[PDB]
Amino acid sequence: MNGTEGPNFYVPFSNKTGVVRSPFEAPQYYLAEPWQFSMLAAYMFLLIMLGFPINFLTLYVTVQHKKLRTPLNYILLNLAVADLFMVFGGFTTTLYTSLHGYFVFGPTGCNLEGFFATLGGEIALWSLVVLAIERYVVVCKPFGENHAIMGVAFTWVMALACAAPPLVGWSRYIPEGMQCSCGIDYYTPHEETNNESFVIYMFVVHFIIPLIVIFFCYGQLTQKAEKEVTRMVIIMVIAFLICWLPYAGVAFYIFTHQGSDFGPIFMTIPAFFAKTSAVYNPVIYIMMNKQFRNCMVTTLCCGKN
Amino acid sequence: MNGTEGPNFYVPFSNKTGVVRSPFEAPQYYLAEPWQFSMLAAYMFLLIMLGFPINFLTLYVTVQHKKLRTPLNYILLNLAVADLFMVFGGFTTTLYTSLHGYFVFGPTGCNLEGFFATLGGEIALWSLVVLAIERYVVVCKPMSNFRFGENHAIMGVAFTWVMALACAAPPLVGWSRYIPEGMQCSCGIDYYTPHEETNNESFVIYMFVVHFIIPLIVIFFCYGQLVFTVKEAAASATTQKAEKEVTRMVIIMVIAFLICWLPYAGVAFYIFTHQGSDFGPIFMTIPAFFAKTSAVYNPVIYIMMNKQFRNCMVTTLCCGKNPSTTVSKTETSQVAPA
Ligand SMILES: *[C@@H]1O[C@H](CO)[C@@H](O[C@@H]2O[C@H](CO)[C@@H](O[C@@H]3O[C@H](CO)[C@@H](O)[C@H](O)[C@@H]3O)[C@H](O)[C@H]2NC(C)=O)[C@H](O)[C@H]1NC(C)=O
Ligand SMILES: *[C@@H]1O[C@H](CO)[C@@H](O[C@@H]2O[C@H](CO)[C@@H](O)[C@H](O)[C@H]2NC(C)=O)[C@H](O)[C@H]1NC(C)=O
Ligand SMILES: *[C@@H]1O[C@H](CO)[C@@H](O[C@@H]2O[C@H](CO)[C@@H](O)[C@H](O)[C@H]2NC(C)=O)[C@H](O)[C@H]1NC(C)=O
Ligand SMILES: *[C@@H]1O[C@H](CO)[C@@H](O[C@@H]2O[C@H](CO)[C@@H](O)[C@H](O)[C@H]2NC(C)=O)[C@H](O)[C@H]1NC(C)=O
Ligand SMILES: *C/C=C(C)/C=C\C=C(C)\C=C\C1=C(C)CCCC1(C)C
Ligand SMILES: *C/C=C(C)/C=C\C=C(C)\C=C\C1=C(C)CCCC1(C)C
Ligand SMILES: [Hg+2]
Ligand SMILES: [Hg+2]
Ligand SMILES: [Hg+2]
Ligand SMILES: [Hg+2]
Ligand SMILES: [Hg+2]
Ligand SMILES: [Hg+2]
Ligand SMILES: [Zn+2]
Ligand SMILES: [Zn+2]
Ligand SMILES: [Zn+2]
Ligand SMILES: [Zn+2]
Repeated sequence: MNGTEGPNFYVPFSNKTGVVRSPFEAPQYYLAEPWQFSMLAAYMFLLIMLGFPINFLTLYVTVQHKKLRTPLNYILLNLAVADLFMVFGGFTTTLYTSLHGYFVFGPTGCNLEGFFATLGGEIALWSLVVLAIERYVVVCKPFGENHAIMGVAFTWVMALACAAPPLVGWSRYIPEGMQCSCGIDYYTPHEETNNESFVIYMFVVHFIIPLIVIFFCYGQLTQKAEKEVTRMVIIMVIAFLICWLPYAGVAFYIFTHQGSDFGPIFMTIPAFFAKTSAVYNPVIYIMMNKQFRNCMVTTLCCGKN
Repeated sequence: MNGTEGPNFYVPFSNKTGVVRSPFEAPQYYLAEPWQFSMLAAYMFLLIMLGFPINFLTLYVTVQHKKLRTPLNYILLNLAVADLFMVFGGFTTTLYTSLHGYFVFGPTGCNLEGFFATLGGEIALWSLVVLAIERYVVVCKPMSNFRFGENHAIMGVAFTWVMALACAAPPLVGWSRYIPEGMQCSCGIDYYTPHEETNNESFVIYMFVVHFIIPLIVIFFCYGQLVFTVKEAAASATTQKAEKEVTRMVIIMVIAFLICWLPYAGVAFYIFTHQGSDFGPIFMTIPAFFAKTSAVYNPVIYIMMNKQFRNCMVTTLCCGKNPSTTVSKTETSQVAPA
């Protein structure tokens, strides 16, 4: 076998050498060297020490600033809060997992690792949706503390309809690559949870569609200021595709070819790269939005414009 | 002329267009697009956001935990401060400079930016020598009965500061000088102009000899000695392999150092030789700026390879509890000598 399956895992390595051990009981240092694991744990340490200040600052500013209540400001606060969950709920476990070369925290840790990452990306994928329409309405012209809170609520509803099932009984979060990150069970059919039907679902209801919607809405496209809130949204959407296509693409190749001879590094890259999703959004924000950039500076200098 | 030489600078651009302008009076947008200056400003902003906490937590942890006092634990508190000094002393001035397209605060803004980047780079280099030594005295069977105390640790720290100031202070006093580099938002040692009357051709030879080759010779010869025992393998104050974990670490900090300062040192030596030659702004911006990650990686390695210190910041961050010999002044921090 080009792989080693367990009742709850799947290590991309042949146990013909009788060296493959569970990602839950012993380090996976027989997959890659101990330097690449501490390298991952360093990356995770950085993502943590940036994802926190940057998302929380963002959170503290829109909350602190009285005149910061645009749907954009709402969606961007959302991401800042989802990015914080990613960081504490998820990044916490993935940091300590790498520091041990396996899931020391057990499955509760694998679930923590995957739920917040999927919730993370899905809230982004869904908030990018709540934004695309707003731009078909304030630019293609067919809001506020009213409707933005429904889009913001809706993003959690939808994201949760994706990150929540593998926790209860539809699909399962399972260690990927160097067995340090967890994601949807693309690897096995597992008749018991038919993650074969969940992947066909997640890929359509939480990937394909949400995207085509962000597309035709875009294809079907103060009065001069909306061009920069647009160019931002456009950019936000593009940066998301860069985090998730490398992943989602790799994730699908595997779902269809369940059994191939791929290695651990194969999915470790698109998967660990994708975690910048927790930090990248609030950077585009300062960059192309004179309103926030200035208001953030005011939160820092305590008044000196 | 391939470059406009001023009494204070050297813009790597040609003024046969009159488009060049003093990096102390106007933005250097003519040297390259505005968005590139925006990326430097973003980049510096992200470094200041990381270098601060990472370095400050590293700092706050060592002080609070009363038994975290080995030469290593010491020499690494030194780096958190030097890095914080970079973050505030230099980095604050490098981000304002990028945001505005030139050195608005002028020559002192160039001095603070260049001084604290050199000071921090050298606080680093020399600390690697006090540590490369520390390693020897412990691993390759040295002395006869000796063991390091806190006292020895402070002398190495005091030494690194004198050796870093010995390199960074002169350009503020008249020996060589801090001049803007690349896109003109970073400041370093003058390798560009002869300026025979501040002794430029002189200092650069001194700095590269005394503040680069030598410490590297020593650090490399010590590492050559620590092959008698600790070859290359190492697979926290617990047993025999507690030192092998420190040595393997101290041996990584040297590799990181290289990757960080070689590019800069390399492209900087090129210039000193090929002065007046045709190079662009971008040329030096990259090594220079990448090198600025120097204010951030040391504690990253520390809290990654030191099982004792890590659990210690995890103890600090978790208010005292935590769900390896206990040294954090949190968890039976009582003495255990003899
Ligand atoms: C991969 O194939 C090897 C065959 O070489 C399997 O080896 C077996 O590994 C399990 C744990 O993965 C061992 O069980 C445990 O043994 C220890 C003592 O060594 C005991 O304390 C535990 O309670 C448990 O019984 C088993 O001894 C070992 N047997 C062999 C062949 O050495 C291995 O299970 C396979 N890995 C997987 C799970 O895919
Ligand atoms: C082990 O991995 C190899 C390589 O991915 C698999 O071989 C391929 O199998 C597909 C059919 O699913 C063929 O179309 C390819 O031509 C094969 N490639 C080769 C081997 O040249 C193989 O099926 C895998 N073994 C298992 C466990 O199914
Ligand atoms: C490049 O050549 C131009 C050609 O004049 C210089 O421009 C003059 O600079 C002085 C001093 O800053 C100004 O007072 C003049 O107004 C400029 N001349 C004009 C109006 O064209 C420029 O200084 C040279 N580049 C540098 C700064 O070295
Ligand atoms: C202007 O720049 C040119 C090119 O960068 C300098 O000319 C160099 O002269 C050497 C002499 O050995 C030639 O071999 C090179 O081809 C030239 N450039 C290089 C190093 O590639 C010239 O000296 C500069 N002019 C001044 C004096 O500033
Ligand atoms: C680092 C941990 C990771 C990447 C775990 C899980 C990720 C997912 C379940 C992602 C799902 C998707 C998202 C977030 C956006 C594009 C579509 C998708 C299904 C690949
Ligand atoms: C971002 C600003 C910078 C990097 C300014 C100045 C840097 C130096 C003077 C560096 C000197 C050196 C160090 C720190 C270590 C290797 C040798 C060296 C001379 C290149
Ligand atoms: Hg749109
Ligand atoms: Hg990205
Ligand atoms: Hg404001
Ligand atoms: Hg050494
Ligand atoms: Hg570096
Ligand atoms: Hg500790
Ligand atoms: Zn099962
Ligand atoms: Zn299938
Ligand atoms: Zn010369
Ligand atoms: Zn640990």
